[PDB]
Amino acid sequence: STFGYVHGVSGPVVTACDMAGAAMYELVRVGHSELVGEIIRLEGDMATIQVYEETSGVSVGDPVLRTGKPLSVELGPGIMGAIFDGIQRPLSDISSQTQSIYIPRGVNVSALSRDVKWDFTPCKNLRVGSHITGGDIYGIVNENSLIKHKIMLPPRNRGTVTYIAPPGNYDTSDVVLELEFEGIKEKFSMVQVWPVRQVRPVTEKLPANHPLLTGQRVLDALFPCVQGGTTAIPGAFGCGKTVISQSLSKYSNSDVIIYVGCGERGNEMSEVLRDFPELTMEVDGKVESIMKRTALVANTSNMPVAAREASIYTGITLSEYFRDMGYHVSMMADSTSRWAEALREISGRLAEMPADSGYPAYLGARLASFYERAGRVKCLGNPEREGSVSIVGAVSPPGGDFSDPVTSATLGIVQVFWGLDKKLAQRKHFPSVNWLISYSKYMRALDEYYDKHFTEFVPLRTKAKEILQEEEDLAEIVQLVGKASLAETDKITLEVAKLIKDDFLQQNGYTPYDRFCPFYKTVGMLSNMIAFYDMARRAVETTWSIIREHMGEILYKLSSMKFKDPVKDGEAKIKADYAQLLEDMQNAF
Amino acid sequence: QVWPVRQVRPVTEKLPANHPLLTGQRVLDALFPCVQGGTTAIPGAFGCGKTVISQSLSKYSNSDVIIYVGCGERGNEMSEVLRDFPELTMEVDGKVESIMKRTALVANTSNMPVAAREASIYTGITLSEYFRDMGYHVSMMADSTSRWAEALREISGRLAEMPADSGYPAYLGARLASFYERAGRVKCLGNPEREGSVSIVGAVSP
Amino acid sequence: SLQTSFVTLDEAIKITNRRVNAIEHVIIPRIERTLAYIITELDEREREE
Amino acid sequence: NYLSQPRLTYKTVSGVNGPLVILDHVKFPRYAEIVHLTLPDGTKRSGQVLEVSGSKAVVQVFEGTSGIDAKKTSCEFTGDILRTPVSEDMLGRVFNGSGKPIDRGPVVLAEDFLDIMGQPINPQCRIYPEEMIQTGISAIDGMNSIARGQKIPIFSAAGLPHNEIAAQICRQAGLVKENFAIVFAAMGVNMETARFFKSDFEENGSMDNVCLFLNLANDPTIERIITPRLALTTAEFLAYQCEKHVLVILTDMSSYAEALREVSAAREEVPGRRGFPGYMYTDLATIYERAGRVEGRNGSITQIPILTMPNDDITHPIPDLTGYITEGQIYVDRQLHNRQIYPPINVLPSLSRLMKSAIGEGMTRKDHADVSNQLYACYAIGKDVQAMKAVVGEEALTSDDLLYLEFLQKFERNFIAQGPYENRTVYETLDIGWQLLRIFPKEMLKRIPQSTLSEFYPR
Ligand SMILES: Nc1ncnc2c1ncn2[C@@H]1O[C@H](COP(=O)(O)OP(=O)(O)O)[C@@H](O)[C@H]1O
Ligand SMILES: [Mg+2]
Repeated sequence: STFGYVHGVSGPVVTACDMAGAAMYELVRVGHSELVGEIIRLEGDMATIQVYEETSGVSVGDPVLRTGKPLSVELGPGIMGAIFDGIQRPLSDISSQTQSIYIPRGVNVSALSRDVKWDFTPCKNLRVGSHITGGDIYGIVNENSLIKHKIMLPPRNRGTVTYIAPPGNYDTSDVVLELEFEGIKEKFSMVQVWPVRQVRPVTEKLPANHPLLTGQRVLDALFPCVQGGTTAIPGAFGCGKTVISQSLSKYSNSDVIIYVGCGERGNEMSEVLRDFPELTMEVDGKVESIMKRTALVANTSNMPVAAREASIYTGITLSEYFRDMGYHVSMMADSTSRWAEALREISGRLAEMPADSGYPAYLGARLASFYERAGRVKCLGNPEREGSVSIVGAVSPPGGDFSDPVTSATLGIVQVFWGLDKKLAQRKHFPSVNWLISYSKYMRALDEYYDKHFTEFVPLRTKAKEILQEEEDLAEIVQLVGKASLAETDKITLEVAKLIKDDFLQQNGYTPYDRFCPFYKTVGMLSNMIAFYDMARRAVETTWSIIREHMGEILYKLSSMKFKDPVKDGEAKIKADYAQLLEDMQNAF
Repeated sequence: QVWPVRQVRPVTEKLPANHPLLTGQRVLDALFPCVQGGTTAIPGAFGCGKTVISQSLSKYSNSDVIIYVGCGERGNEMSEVLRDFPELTMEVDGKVESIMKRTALVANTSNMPVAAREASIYTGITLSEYFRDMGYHVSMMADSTSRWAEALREISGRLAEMPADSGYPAYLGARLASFYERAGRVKCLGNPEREGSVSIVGAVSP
Repeated sequence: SLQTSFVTLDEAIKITNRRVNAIEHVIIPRIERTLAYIITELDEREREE
Repeated sequence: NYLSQPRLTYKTVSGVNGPLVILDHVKFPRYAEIVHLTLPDGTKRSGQVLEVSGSKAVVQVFEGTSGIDAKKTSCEFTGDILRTPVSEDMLGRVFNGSGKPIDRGPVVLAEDFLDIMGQPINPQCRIYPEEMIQTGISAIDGMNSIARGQKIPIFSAAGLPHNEIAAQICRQAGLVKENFAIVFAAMGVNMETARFFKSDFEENGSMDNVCLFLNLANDPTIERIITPRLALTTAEFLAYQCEKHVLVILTDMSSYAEALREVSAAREEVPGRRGFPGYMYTDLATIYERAGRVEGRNGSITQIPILTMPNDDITHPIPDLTGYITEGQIYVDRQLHNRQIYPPINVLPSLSRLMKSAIGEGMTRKDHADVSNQLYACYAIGKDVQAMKAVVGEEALTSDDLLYLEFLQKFERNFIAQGPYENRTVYETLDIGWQLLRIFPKEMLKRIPQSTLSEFYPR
């Protein structure tokens, strides 16, 4: 058979009859308006289908058109700069086609439009008659100035080439490759369809070593993240959340940036959809938009709840598709707490047993099966490239408490936790990344790369963290006892800790010279702030009062190192060399 | 003789309990004393010592015969019993004899099937009531009665019975009442006119 | 006059500093882990229902 | 002896909801039977029969029902229960969660086929563990000493270094003064957790006897049920049928029971506390009580299962039910991890029930049973005193309790804190323990009688 009939609708669920050769978790199209559903139980000849849209006006006898596929994404050119929802309907194309301000709920508009033509080029030694396996880079499509959309083979099939396309412009419906297998030659276009719940196959997993240069100084030095890693941040109303998200898109070492807004809000989603197309990227040449390497999954709370459950899996599948080309993908999911509310709605719909505070039994399993899709990993194929997927997943716990069935399940899986604080945003301490509760499990991996590339860095981090923990312990006794009873070796730690909290940790994102400091500057300012701290140890154990008044120009040199403008690149290292020896003069005095 | 385990043994008439059960512990004998023919419950979490009260009672009480029902217990804790019991001798008539000659074990460990936890409780209390009728003063230690309750929950879950508070069936408190009420100091049936007693000391694992 | 006011103040500010910390360490954490027990025991009745 | 009838193949599925497939018109179905599902695209899935009623048989596939058709799928009934191929060459290799090789290797040649559920040991022929394992850690060997054949879990949480102290007790496991075959079940672990255990066993050269079973988080949750079952029936083979001392490491046992809750909630079974099934105590005890040693054999099996308690709660259904089956636990804490102690082992909720038979004159020496109770008592009083100086003041305590302050800062830094590769002997541990009791007077050590105070306290 090819159609089924409805035989009854009792809410979101449609128990469709005449469905004998249908599979589980397969997508159908219910009714005359073709409402998208999902087969969820299959009782012999009848299948019950939960429908993603509003079942209203559905008759008994309406055609249930089965697709034979599960919830899958269309992967191909036309995906950078596009805006989808959780089930991948192009929201920018659906407003031009219909000229309306709503989503008409009967719209099967394709995710990649078949009208735009793309310049395809073959793989140039991919001859006719050559054997090819799944994951091989088959062609290259110049989608933008930045993104070379490498057409690949799907990992399911395999064969020998019988026809390749000549280099030119083609649609996403044109036949580009024919492959001969034992039985029948298969042909397919530039677009491949892959299910969102199924992890992309890959050759072998690799440990992550290269760090993510986020650009912020507290993130790149104290609590570093690697490309191929898992990060979590608190998702509160205002601490630094949109600031860290836009700095990750603007000034990271990552080739594409996807952003999954997952069931967010009414007007917080429109803040993202208006500000991201007007951001700017600093390429070697002239300034370009950030939207040439960006793909958004925009999903509000008004949208279907089974699209908000699938918005996380839609994003990570787009993350794994651009991973397979050889790029370094970084994924920002905001937030994973609103996604877990969608799991509680689907489980509450099917009357599933509530395991932990309402949330179903498989909450910790779906979170484990999502963060494990991120990693630096060698892709399938013969050209032998390497890619990565980083995941920064926001967590929005109730009341800012970190004891929650979603929060505690997240912090047991993620390795980096940049703890953004509300009270630090009250004092305008920007960025608001707290350093007491934050951590990073990615130090050892990083420790390899920092002895091939920076060398004198690690011990610098260890003592700088030793200063900040000893500062908080000392600051308790300042109000109880007083600063006049404190020892001479301790009070020099307190002033340099205040020097770290203003020069190193505080970083103004609007002050031009501070938008994207690269690395040596980060090793630069800390090499002078702790050598000053180490030289002050023997200078005290040889008077703290005479050094504080006489170093007021030398301390002003340390308090002004953050103004090394980007017209000063090699010169900044020379000023870092000369400002150190001015400290070396005044040590003997 | 063959006697069904779910049937209470007939007997002439029940008697009030007058003589105490000397466990050997000081807090047990002084503040919260037990009689022979009484019912005792030992709740407590893991690592509190619910078997050290059970082993010191089976070694050093005043009871003629001792039975020990391991109901959902550990496998090593019944092997612990049959090691140091044949070497611990006690003196009754000026002669020394090990306490394994008055001990009988009903071992159903937690690895063993769950429906036998119901059968191991009724097996013991039938052996406890059997040596009651000879005129001996029997003391029974059930460990644990909470595993018998977890057995009744798992059986009634298969029959789709409706549950009482926290999963357990509605007849849970009737099974426990029909087991603790088989204890007591009581004049046995028969012409030589002897008297016996059954003490039940049941560990609970909340 | 300042001597006898000084010596009776710190022996009356020690008894206030203990009454604050006895609230902060003994009374407030005892109520808060009682309130955590109310929440999980009420969630366990909702699964039974 | 051997099943020689050809297996039947049914295309007669009648219902599929959740992980359960309902097959109709089966002729004499069998409980706990293993089956093989052939999908309409050709991928093969295995499954156990969890309920049979007349002609109907309810199976559950291990890899999930995503894509199982009604007209085109074909299930083939293997006529026996789930038996794994076990061998002596099933050692030195790494396997997945289900049954299959990982390191580009062959399938095992199957010296015999053992049922993965096993069968319980008769308590009459099960000998009590007596000899002590020296693990090289003072918090383990000194206060909560384990025996060879003892089940003892590591009670941990998320983020604490439980994997680091798991690899430490594997390198340093030895008898108190012919190696331990380690079988390792990795369940629901991260990739960096599996790479840590792989690169540690391939570092110390012990990988000629490691039986590592890895089951990552991307692998399905129903295969986590049979993962300790296969990891313990090879350890049963190596110890009771091949005469070899086996150390079994189960991690994470929280990932076992969270996977056990998903299958129970899908079968609509009766829940216990926090949604976990009522038979969770039995299912935890059918993989815990498969340990110890038997009388006629010279091999043994000891179990150290690692589990992370949710939200640091020891009254959660995971560490409570494993505390009722096992023989004492090891409690790695969080508040001692912030102070950069490498084993953050709070010894107060730690216990070893078989430690008493493993200490003494013939086992280590005379003062082991006595210094461990005194180090426990001075740590218990001094920690309650620590909750008094934080609420009243650091100066207004009893003069004896300032020595309890000086004991605790020397206990947590010198006794338990030893480093990732330092392996102290048991005689080194009691010598360090007497140094910390030296700061107390002779008559405040109440739990030690006056006899052995004379031989050890003046030194
Ligand atoms: N009277 C005692 N003297 C010394 N130690 C004891 C005593 N009673 C109990 N213990 C200790 O308590 C531990 C737990 O005993 P156990 O009976 O197993 O508690 P539970 O059965 O409730 O789990 C024992 O291993 C032992 O070390
Ligand atoms: Mg016990």
